[PDB]
Amino acid sequence: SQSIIAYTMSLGVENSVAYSNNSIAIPTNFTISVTTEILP
Amino acid sequence: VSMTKTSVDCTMYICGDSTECSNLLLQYGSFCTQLNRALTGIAVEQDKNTQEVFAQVKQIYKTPPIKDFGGFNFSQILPDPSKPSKRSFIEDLLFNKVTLADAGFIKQYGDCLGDIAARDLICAQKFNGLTVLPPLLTDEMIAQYTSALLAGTITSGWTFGAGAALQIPFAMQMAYRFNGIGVTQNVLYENQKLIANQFNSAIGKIQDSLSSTASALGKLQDVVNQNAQALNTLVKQLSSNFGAISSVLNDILSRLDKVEAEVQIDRLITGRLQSLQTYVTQQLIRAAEIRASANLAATKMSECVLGQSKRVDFCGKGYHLMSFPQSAPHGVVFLHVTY
Amino acid sequence: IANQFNSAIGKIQDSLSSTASALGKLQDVVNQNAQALNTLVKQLSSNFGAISSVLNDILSRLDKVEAEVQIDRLITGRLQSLQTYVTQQLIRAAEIRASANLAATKMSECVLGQSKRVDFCGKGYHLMSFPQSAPHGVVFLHVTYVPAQEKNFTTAPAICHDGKAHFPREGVFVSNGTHWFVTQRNFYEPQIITTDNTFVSGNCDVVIGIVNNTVYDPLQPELDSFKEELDKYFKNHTSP
Amino acid sequence: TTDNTFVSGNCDVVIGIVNNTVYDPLQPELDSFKEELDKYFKNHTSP
Ligand SMILES: *[C@@H]1O[C@H](CO)[C@@H](O[C@@H]2O[C@H](CO)[C@@H](O[C@H]3O[C@H](CO)[C@@H](O)[C@H](O)[C@@H]3O)[C@H](O)[C@H]2NC(C)=O)[C@H](O)[C@H]1NC(C)=O
Ligand SMILES: *[C@@H]1O[C@H](CO)[C@@H](O[C@@H]2O[C@H](CO)[C@@H](O[C@H]3O[C@H](CO)[C@@H](O)[C@H](O)[C@@H]3O)[C@H](O)[C@H]2NC(C)=O)[C@H](O)[C@H]1NC(C)=O
Ligand SMILES: *[C@@H]1O[C@H](CO)[C@@H](O[C@@H]2O[C@H](CO)[C@@H](O[C@H]3O[C@H](CO)[C@@H](O)[C@H](O)[C@@H]3O)[C@H](O)[C@H]2NC(C)=O)[C@H](O)[C@H]1NC(C)=O
Ligand SMILES: *[C@@H]1O[C@H](CO)[C@@H](O[C@@H]2O[C@H](CO)[C@@H](O[C@H]3O[C@H](CO)[C@@H](O)[C@H](O)[C@@H]3O)[C@H](O)[C@H]2NC(C)=O)[C@H](O)[C@H]1NC(C)=O
Ligand SMILES: *[C@@H]1O[C@H](CO)[C@@H](O[C@@H]2O[C@H](CO)[C@@H](O[C@H]3O[C@H](CO)[C@@H](O)[C@H](O)[C@@H]3O)[C@H](O)[C@H]2NC(C)=O)[C@H](O)[C@H]1NC(C)=O
Ligand SMILES: *[C@@H]1O[C@H](CO)[C@@H](O[C@@H]2O[C@H](CO)[C@@H](O[C@H]3O[C@H](CO)[C@@H](O)[C@H](O)[C@@H]3O)[C@H](O)[C@H]2NC(C)=O)[C@H](O)[C@H]1NC(C)=O
Ligand SMILES: *[C@@H]1O[C@H](CO[C@@H]2O[C@@H](C)[C@@H](O)[C@@H](O)[C@@H]2O)[C@@H](O[C@@H]2O[C@H](CO)[C@@H](O)[C@H](O)[C@H]2NC(C)=O)[C@H](O)[C@H]1NC(C)=O
Ligand SMILES: *[C@@H]1O[C@H](CO)[C@@H](O)[C@H](O)[C@H]1NC(C)=O
Ligand SMILES: *[C@@H]1O[C@H](CO)[C@@H](O)[C@H](O)[C@H]1NC(C)=O
Ligand SMILES: *[C@@H]1O[C@H](CO)[C@@H](O)[C@H](O)[C@H]1NC(C)=O
Ligand SMILES: *[C@@H]1O[C@H](CO)[C@@H](O)[C@H](O)[C@H]1NC(C)=O
Repeated sequence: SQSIIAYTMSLGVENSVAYSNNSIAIPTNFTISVTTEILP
Repeated sequence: VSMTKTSVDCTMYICGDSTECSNLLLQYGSFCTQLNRALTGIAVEQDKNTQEVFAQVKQIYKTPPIKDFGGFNFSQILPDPSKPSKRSFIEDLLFNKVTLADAGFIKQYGDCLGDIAARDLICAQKFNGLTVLPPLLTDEMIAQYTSALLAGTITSGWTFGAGAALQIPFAMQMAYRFNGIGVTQNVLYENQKLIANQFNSAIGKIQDSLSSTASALGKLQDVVNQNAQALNTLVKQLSSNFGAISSVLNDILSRLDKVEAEVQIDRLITGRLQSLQTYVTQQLIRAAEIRASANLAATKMSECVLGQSKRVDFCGKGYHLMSFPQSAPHGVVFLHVTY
Repeated sequence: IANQFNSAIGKIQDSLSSTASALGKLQDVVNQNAQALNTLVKQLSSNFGAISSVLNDILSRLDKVEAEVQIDRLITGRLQSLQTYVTQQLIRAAEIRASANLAATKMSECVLGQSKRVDFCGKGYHLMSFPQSAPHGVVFLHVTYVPAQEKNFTTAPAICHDGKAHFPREGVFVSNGTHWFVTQRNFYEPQIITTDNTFVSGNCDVVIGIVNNTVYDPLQPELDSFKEELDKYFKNHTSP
Repeated sequence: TTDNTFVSGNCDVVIGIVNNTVYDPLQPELDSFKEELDKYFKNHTSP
């Protein structure tokens, strides 16, 4: 029941932003993120 | 940001449809695998460069239908529905102003025999075993990434680079910018119609300049011309004798016996294998320059589009406010906005 | 902030304990040098059109004169096999150099400092970074503040109060829909709008989208409590 | 003004300093309170 599929790739999830001439979003909280980056 | 991906069939270039030449070419060992591998390494890297430059967002942002940006008119740099690919007005100038020698999109032979074959040189490259491969991200998907970066920039300031896209009114984003260049935010609001009319006029000067002069896009056009001139030079070397009796592989085989023919054929093998090793070395050195340019373009995408830069003369001339990316053939155009 | 950091260092440790492909940046740089040398050894098997690839087989089966004609082929082919390896290694060395100059720049700007450069020292707003050694490379553990749980607010560029227009000294104006506050840009912590929180410029006719709310003066109840003190003292001085 | 500026040290050490007034916004805010208090004290002489 498995095989090679082929498809047009997704660029990312679509996400329209809730803009208005008078609306702002402000973060009530944060997360400290640690990310590894690897360089030769 | 990239250059034309090219694959060269080393056996078909050196020894086109001769097994006598192919059995002599095997005596030179792994060179055709090294050549195939090196050009594959370049061709994979042109997608990586395009991903690093454009794919700096995991979310594709869509602009609101109402355009209440405090009087700033982005309609020249946002998409329009009227065109069957979502390019901006300025991007449709950029895709016309660079002539693109071979995109790689299917040579169906009905386009490549007959009348056109008497005038088109790309078919001669293809028939000698030189093939241009398509980019992974076509000009539609690059236009969507550029649209998402621009939509994020005009709707959400810098925050879509740091984390979530947080909406802010565009006149308040421009105030946060002004405070970033050390100009107090009251200077924006007390002049907002002037600052908007100047931005709208400056985008007008970009549109008219791109409508008028050829030479400005020479940064991208000469990358296409270098790859085209390198492949035309590689096709021309099939005319060289290298000291053989003939430039033509079939002619040598049409007139000499096995023992004597091999002494003529291995001349052409030795000269054509140099002609490939020159081309592949030159393309690796070009690839190393285009890579450095793609890392610079990725750094400007991160620091000029996803942010605001304190670095003098990095994001345009003047004090940096913001920048808008626009797609181009093998490239990126940044519209830097500066106080 | 300490629990989130300690948990994120835990996720790095478990991630590095689980997937192979993340270090592919370094493993590919070892694989390319190994493949280039395996290829250079394999080219010692090519005839280059000589009667044999083995140098001793040429020199033992032929006399001096036709031996030079066979050996010259093996020299010409092998020498091009070295020049191919050395050209390829100079081009890789030029890449590794660029990666080392980037790594030196990230050591200087992310470890020895803090960076305002967006997405340079990892994704998020940069707090700090920790270097770690790896075979032929450096791993940077970037630590970044990511803003996480947003709420919507109504906002305005300015407040009009005493006919004059007020702007935040730092941060932005917000409303819950009933009251107005300043807050810092990157975290919601609302405060009453005051003459210390805000600075004044011009009148409120010129600013597009300005809103009416009171701007409090924190000196007013100092002087007015001092007036109710003075009023009771004057009223008392009517009695003796 | 005292909101627009900060003080450190005396006027001898700074090369190229100039004499000018620096306004304190607390002064006239308390000076109308001195004129209020003066009229209140003088009115309390009348009854
Ligand atoms: C800001 O985001 C924080 C997450 O990064 C969040 O902390 C989390 O708070 C919840 C409770 O609200 C905790 O939930 C657990 O609580 C105990 C165990 O300690 C259990 O009884 C519960 O079933 C549940 O598992 C999380 O453990 C806690 N996480 C951390 C890292 O502390 C804050 O609450 C958020 N702050 C605000 C103001 O929204
Ligand atoms: C944002 O800027 C846009 C570019 O200047 C602008 O679009 C332009 O609008 C004018 C006015 O309509 C068009 O001019 C034509 O308008 C009608 C067409 O039937 C005729 O009466 C006129 O003679 C003239 O031909 C421009 O052609 C048009 N340009 C483009 C590329 O569409 C927008 O209107 C601006 N929007 C805002 C909100 O400012
Ligand atoms: C700051 O620089 C501004 C230019 O970048 C300048 O704006 C320009 O002001 C003049 C008037 O002083 C306007 O002149 C035009 O006015 C009408 C047409 O609208 C005509 O009657 C005039 O003949 C003339 O064409 C310009 O249109 C205006 N430019 C813009 C982009 O709005 C400001 O005046 C300068 N401000 C200060 C305080 O110096
Ligand atoms: C918008 O923000 C306002 C300030 O935080 C908030 O108003 C405040 O609401 C609380 C109740 O949730 C009040 O607290 C008092 O409530 C009763 C009053 O009788 C007492 O029993 C309590 O002990 C306490 O004293 C605050 O006084 C009130 N502040 C003001 C100035 O009215 C609004 O509720 C928020 N509005 C929305 C829509 O979220
Ligand atoms: C924000 O608060 C302001 C102060 O309360 C308020 O200003 C007042 O607005 C009214 C209506 O525009 C003005 O009334 C005058 O209107 C014309 C003359 O301009 C005459 O026909 C009227 O008889 C009357 O004189 C007030 O004069 C004006 N007050 C001041 C001090 O300017 C704003 O309207 C409020 N705005 C919002 C959006 O809440
Ligand atoms: C700015 O104003 C200052 C005062 O308003 C002024 O300082 C004054 O300078 C004079 C001359 O130096 C002093 O006069 C004294 O000079 C010597 C002793 O130093 C004696 O011979 C005199 O009798 C007299 O005491 C003032 O005492 C001095 N006062 C103060 C408060 O500084 C500055 O000179 C002015 N700056 C400029 C550039 O003019
Ligand atoms: C922030 O607001 C957006 C959209 O505006 C709000 O829409 C109503 C729901 C109401 O709150 C209005 O007063 C606001 O103007 C919210 O976006 C919506 O989210 C839901 C899922 O929760 C989604 O189904 C809708 O399609 C979204 N609408 C739009 C226009 O995008 C958003 O959820 C709010 N953010 C937060 C954190 O609450
Ligand atoms: C915001 O847009 C609405 C229309 O959607 C308009 O009525 C209002 O006056 C606008 N306010 C500002 C400050 O632009
Ligand atoms: C009024 O002033 C007199 C001073 O003689 C003092 O004894 C008295 O306690 C004062 N009363 C009040 C309410 O201050
Ligand atoms: C500035 O230079 C002039 C001479 O050109 C001199 O008289 C004056 O005292 C100098 N002022 C300062 C503050 O150095
Ligand atoms: C003076 O004080 C009396 C109350 O004792 C008051 O009636 C009168 O109006 C005051 N006059 C002034 C000018 O304050």
